[PDB]
Amino acid sequence: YENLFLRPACPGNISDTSTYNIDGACVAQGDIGFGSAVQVVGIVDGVKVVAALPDGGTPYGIAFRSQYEHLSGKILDGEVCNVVSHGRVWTLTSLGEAPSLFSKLQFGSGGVVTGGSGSAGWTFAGGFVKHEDGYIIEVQVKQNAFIAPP
Amino acid sequence: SALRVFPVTTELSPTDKTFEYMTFDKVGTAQIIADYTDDLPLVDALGTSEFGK
Amino acid sequence: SPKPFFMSDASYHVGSFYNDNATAKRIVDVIPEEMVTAGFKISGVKDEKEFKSLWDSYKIDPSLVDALCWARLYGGAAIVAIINDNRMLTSPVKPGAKLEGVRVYDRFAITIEKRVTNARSPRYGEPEIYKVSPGDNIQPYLIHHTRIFIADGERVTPQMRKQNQGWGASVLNKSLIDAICDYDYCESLATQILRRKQQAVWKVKGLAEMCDDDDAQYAARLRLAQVDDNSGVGRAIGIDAETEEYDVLNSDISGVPEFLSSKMDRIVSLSGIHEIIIKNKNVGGVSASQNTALETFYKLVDRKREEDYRPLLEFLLPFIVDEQEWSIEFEPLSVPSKKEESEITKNNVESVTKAITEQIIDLEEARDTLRSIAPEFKLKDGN
Amino acid sequence: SYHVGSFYNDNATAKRIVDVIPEEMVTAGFKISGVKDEKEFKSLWDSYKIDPSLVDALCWARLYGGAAIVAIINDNRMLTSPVKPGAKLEGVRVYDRFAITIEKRVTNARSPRYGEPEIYKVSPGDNIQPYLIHHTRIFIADGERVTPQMRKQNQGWGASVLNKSLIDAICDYDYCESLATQILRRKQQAVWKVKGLAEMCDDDDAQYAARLRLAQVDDNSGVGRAIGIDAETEEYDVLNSDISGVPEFLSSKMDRIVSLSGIHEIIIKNKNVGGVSASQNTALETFYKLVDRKREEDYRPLLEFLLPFIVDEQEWSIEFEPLSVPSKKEESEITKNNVESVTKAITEQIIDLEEARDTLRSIAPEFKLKDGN
Amino acid sequence: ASYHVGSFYNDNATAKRIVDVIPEEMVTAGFKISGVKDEKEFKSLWDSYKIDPSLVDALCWARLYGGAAIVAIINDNRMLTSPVKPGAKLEGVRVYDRFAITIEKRVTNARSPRYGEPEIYKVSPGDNIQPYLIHHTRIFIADGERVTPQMRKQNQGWGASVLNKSLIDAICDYDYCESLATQILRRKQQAVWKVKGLAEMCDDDDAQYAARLRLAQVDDNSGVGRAIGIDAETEEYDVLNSDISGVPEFLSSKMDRIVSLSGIHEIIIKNKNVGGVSASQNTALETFYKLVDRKREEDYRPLLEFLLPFIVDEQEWSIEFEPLSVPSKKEESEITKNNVESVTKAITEQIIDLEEARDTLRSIAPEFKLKDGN
Amino acid sequence: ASYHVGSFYNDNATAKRIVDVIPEEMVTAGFKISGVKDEKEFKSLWDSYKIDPSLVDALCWARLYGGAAIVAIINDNRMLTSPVKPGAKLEGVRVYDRFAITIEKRVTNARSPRYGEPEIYKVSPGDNIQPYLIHHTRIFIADGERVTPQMRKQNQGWGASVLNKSLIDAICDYDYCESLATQILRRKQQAVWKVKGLAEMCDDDDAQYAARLRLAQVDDNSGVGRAIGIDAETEEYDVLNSDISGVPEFLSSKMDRIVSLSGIHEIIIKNKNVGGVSASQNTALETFYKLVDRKREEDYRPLLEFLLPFIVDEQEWSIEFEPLSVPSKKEESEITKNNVESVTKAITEQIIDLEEARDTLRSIAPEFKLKDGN
Repeated sequence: YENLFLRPACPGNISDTSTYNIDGACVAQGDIGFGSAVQVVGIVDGVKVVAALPDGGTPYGIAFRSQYEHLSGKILDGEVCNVVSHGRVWTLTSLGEAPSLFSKLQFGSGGVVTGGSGSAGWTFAGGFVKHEDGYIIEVQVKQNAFIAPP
Repeated sequence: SALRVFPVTTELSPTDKTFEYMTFDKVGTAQIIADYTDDLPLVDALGTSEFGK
Repeated sequence: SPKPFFMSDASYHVGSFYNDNATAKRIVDVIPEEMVTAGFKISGVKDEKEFKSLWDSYKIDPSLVDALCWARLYGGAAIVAIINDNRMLTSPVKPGAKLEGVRVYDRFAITIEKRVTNARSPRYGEPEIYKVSPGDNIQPYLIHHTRIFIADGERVTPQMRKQNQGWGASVLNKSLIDAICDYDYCESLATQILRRKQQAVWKVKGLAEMCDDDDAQYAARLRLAQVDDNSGVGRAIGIDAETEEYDVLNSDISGVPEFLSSKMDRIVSLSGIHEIIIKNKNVGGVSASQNTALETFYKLVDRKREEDYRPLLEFLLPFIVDEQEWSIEFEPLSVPSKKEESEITKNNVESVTKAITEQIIDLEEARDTLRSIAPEFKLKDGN
Repeated sequence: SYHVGSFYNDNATAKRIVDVIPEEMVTAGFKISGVKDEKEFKSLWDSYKIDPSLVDALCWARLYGGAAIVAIINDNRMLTSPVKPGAKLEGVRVYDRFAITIEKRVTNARSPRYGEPEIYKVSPGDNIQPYLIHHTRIFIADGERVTPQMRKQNQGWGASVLNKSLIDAICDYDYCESLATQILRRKQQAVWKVKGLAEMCDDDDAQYAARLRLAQVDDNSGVGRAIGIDAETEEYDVLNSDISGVPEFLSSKMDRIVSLSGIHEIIIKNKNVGGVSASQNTALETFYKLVDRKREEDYRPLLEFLLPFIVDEQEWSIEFEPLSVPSKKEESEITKNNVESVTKAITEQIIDLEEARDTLRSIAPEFKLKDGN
Repeated sequence: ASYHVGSFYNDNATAKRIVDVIPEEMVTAGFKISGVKDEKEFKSLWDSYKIDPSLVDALCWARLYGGAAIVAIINDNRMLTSPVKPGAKLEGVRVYDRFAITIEKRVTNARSPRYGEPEIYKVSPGDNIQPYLIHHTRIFIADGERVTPQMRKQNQGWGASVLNKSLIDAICDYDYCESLATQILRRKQQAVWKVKGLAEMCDDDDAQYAARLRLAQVDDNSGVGRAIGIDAETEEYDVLNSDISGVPEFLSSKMDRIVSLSGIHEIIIKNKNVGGVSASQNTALETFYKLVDRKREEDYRPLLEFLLPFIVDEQEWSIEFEPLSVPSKKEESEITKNNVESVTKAITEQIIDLEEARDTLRSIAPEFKLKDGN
Repeated sequence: ASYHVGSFYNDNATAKRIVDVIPEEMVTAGFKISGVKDEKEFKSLWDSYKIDPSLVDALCWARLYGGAAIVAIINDNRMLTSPVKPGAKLEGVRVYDRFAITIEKRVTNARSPRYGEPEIYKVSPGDNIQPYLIHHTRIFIADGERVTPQMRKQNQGWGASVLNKSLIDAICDYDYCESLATQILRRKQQAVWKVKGLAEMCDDDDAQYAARLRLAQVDDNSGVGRAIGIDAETEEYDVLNSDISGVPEFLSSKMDRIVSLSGIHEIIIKNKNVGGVSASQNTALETFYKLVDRKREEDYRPLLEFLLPFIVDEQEWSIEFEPLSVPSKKEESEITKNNVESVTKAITEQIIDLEEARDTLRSIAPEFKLKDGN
């Protein structure tokens, strides 16, 4: 009774076949890069409008890699977008060394992981590899973890 | 009434995601000549395209 | 793995393998098409001209072809026949001989609804009612046992037969899949080996002093490419003995065609259909052995035909023939020809009446005998 | 090594080895002598349509070493009781070795049937209670002979055709294939030497950039391309090895497989020899003689077990078709020869037409003939 | 990159052959019909209509694009949208590719087994004319090859090209291999000239231009019967060489992969006779013939049962495909002798009369014509 | 790097053979006409018009340029733009290339099946004669090979040259390989002569001239039977050598590529007997005959239906293509013996009478001259 692994290890894709959720009814304002956190700025007709994470926002999900929706290499303004709201996913990071297992991550500007000492939110899942003179980490996203401030 | 007021085409396959169409243009002129002529005015053409989703 | 929802996940791995690779295409479509196109003959009927007329009027052979093909591929297929009858399609069928339409479905569209375990009838233990779910925005429906017939592939042990819901397995087994996959890897390796036959090395003292992605380095590499393009047999390249050297090294190639031939031999040996029908290359070293290879192929395809083609015959023909007792015989699967048919017909016409003129073997049945063996001699029926 | 079923289902060579024999054995056919006519016999046979069950019955007997068939007759008695004389049948079913056992053993002195079981207990499963059958309804199909000290140890049952020698001889073949593929992959090697390269920190941007640049430059190398290096600090070397004898080695391994299995190349490797025109006919005829040999021992018991349950004719014999592929032109000469032989000289001797017709139509011709005088 | 079938077809000769060699021979093979009163007028109408090039093109596009449409116009006093009443009239036939036909109307009613089958076809040829509508009875469609039903539905009931990815890239690799072979032969031998101090040359000056001038000049005059002089102290002249072997076998193996994947064999695609045997290529060509017959039985007939009922007033007729074998003037001579001997060797002994004997002798198409009569 | 095909055609020889071998043999093969009252006057009239050179080069330029035209002039009392009235008259035929023909007038009538097919042809022969206009029925157009329609309508509904890019560069590479092989042979051996202080000697002066003349003189007199002297202390004389192998095999592989792309086999394109087998080039030839007849049926017959009804007054007739097989006296005599014994070995007992037996015997082409009569 076990969960299979998923081999390609590129940023912006899913790392396991555990319970995951993909919110595919969204549109982008500005440009978004695969493997970055996004935030919900508004809702029109059951569609969520997302943008790259600013300072002071609450992350909602992580952009997901697809080879039909995004032929350019990144997500462009006015495009339908895939966002992962629950599951394990490879994220871009600016950190230098792996944090403690099952710690709480903190997101800098642009939707990159820079902290490992948060109070509550998403947690580190134990994966830490290297990409392009930069690193990739593995994050575990949960649905109601970050709550929008009143 | 949209599909009954405006015409409907089917010149796209379901796997298509972009389309384009082209338009053309031309230039030229003419003059009055004699029997022994060596210079005559010329003509050309152009082109342009647009896109969709 | 994440997949698009409109592409529902049901054996599309093997489906894409089939519709993409060509060797799989051949190995799965070689047998059923030739099997059906071989033809057959029927005995006990008053005449066969009207039989052929009604047969090619119904013209169902493409449906039979892809039915057999999908049964061989998925390990199971369903053929559904509708009859001209004034009853609901759920009820059984009264005696009669009518056809109006027949259609095909793959393995994934059929399920079992009602099961029988009644003691007296030996029919217990096989399903009674089949629940078909075509999809395509039409409600799934139910069929009696007699109306439709289920075509299966190759035999498996009861242990997995019972867990596969009484359905066989795909003809592409794991060993076949891996052996097929290995050939492309070997070909790519061969191409790389051919490319890497010869290498040239250029050594320049102090060359590493240069900054990367810089004007001097760009100039140097452009010069290297330029001088590399213009060298050859009739051209020479000058260097400086003190500082730079230009060496060249090379490796040989041998045995690669034999290696790939051996891999193809493994493929054909595990497949079971032989070289002059899979690789499509005549042996060339002998004049009269390829024909014997052909008759071996015909023997094996006949052995396979005896197990699968007949059930369609006994399932469909009783719905189209009005007389009571008949025979289904198969044409001896061999390509005939001018010469051999001309002299064989000469032999038959002399054998049929060279010595019968002495006994009770008389004309009204001698003619029937002579035109029973299908001749080129057309004859009008009569005395 | 492991469960034979998994091997049978996974490896295709096992499929071939266990299946090619019984299918051809049963599809060969037969004729019967002593019966009034045969068209109604064929009608009954193909109305009963039992040959798929016969096929996998013999196949499972060959594989597992034992199989059982249950035949149910139109008799107005409860099933454990024996069967009165008669010629009826309505169904037959095939069970593997695992679902059969013995219940009562008879060693009575007067009966020569002493020492073999009377009633069989069958437990097919499928949420139906196991039941008991009298031996008259049961025929037990065995595999191949074994020593009696093992026969009685296996409850009077045979053994698998996949012995351990066959199993591991088949097994090492794919290992040899993988070794051959590795030999092919390791033909040529490139080596790059860079003094000082040891001083890089592990898993840092410098090392990743260096290895990426190495991969990029190795991508564009070739016969028409040249690569420059530094004289003092780095060197580029190439190593190569020869490959030879691997095809012959693999062919020898396949030859061992053939010899130990017992079925030859034209049917197992499915490769014509090519160097001869008319020796494959002899190869095949050896194949048919061996398959006829194995047929005579095991297929016939099914014949005398089943046929008397359908035929009311008192005394008859079963003759086996001469297992050779027939052909139009050759059978044309055969028919001409037979029709001349039957009456070139019987004109003067008392053999009359009333029996000459039977003689000519007994040897199955393509010349039909209505019954008469 | 190189995946556009349209450009690839007319830019690669191998693709041309591999795609169109089959249907043209298929159609030129020939056939005949039984149950017809006579054949002379039949062939007269056939070669008056002269639609076989269009048939060839239709089959070619069916094999290439996976789908093609054929349209026939009839002598009927109704609108072209209306169905066709029974009759035997023909006026002309035209062919369109996969890109000009679509669907309009559906039938899904219970009683007809035609439920779920296309009813009305929307033809849009283009060519600055209004696209129009055609009943199901008028147009027939030729498909490509079978695919999985899931792809069949995704491709709106149209097949796939015979040029699959394996065929395309196997074809592509051959050109790379031959280019590498040419480079290999070019780089067989290399001459090196080493001169201490040569690095002191200024780039792009008269000195360097003169140096390379002299180098090229002295290179152009060397050979077997000529010698070159050098200075021992300062310069030297070396030559390095590498061998070649096995590339004929390599390219032959690539071609063998091509033929094995294609399914058309060597004496038809590579066009070499094997040469080492006298009479095995006849068996090879008859293998080609049996496979071409196998595929013909699949796709050529539907055109025949679609078109023939529209030209013949005769009620019931049958088709046979002429057995594809090259006839040798001589061998047809002896087979005619054998047949004319068999037809009346012993028929003079029973009720088989000339009334049927003449029909027998003129049925198997002889070189002996016979005026109709008794 | 694209070159006009005409220059390559009239320059290179292999291109000449590839473009020319098929049409001329195809036309010289011949034909027979059925339904004719007599054939002697047919052949007399045919070689009276003697149009086969024009036919040959018409087919040749159709094959090369992808388009050719023939103008057929008729005895009629009307202008050339008018259609042609029924009749059988001919007076001359001429041939024009691809470049001199265009389309003038458009027909789109839905009533006729002629919509989308040009009605008036605009000919501009040039050579100081005014271009003129011709009706459809007076002109025939010969096209090349099949192309995709998206290129067909782009090329004004016209074919393409049979010399495609793959054929062109495959041909071009062969000459480069031959030149490279010649260079490989030339560079087999090299003699090096090194002398201390040789660099001190200055450029282009008397001393250098004398030294190089001496070197040439001593090189001209070297060999097996002659030796040379050297000073051990200062100068050294060495020889470097290289081996040659596999070049003929590589060239044979390139010829394989040429024949594979061309589609016509080796004993016709290289014209070299295999030599190792006596009775396989005969089936090689019959494969060639099959392919050439397959191509002939597509395009040569349209000339027959275009011109034949314009010369024959008979209502009905048919075209039969002669069996394209080389006829050897001996076997011809044997076949004639077989035919004559078959035609009357068993007609003595039925209604097959002399008035039709004579027709049968003189229909199958005999050497047996026989006057017409009963």
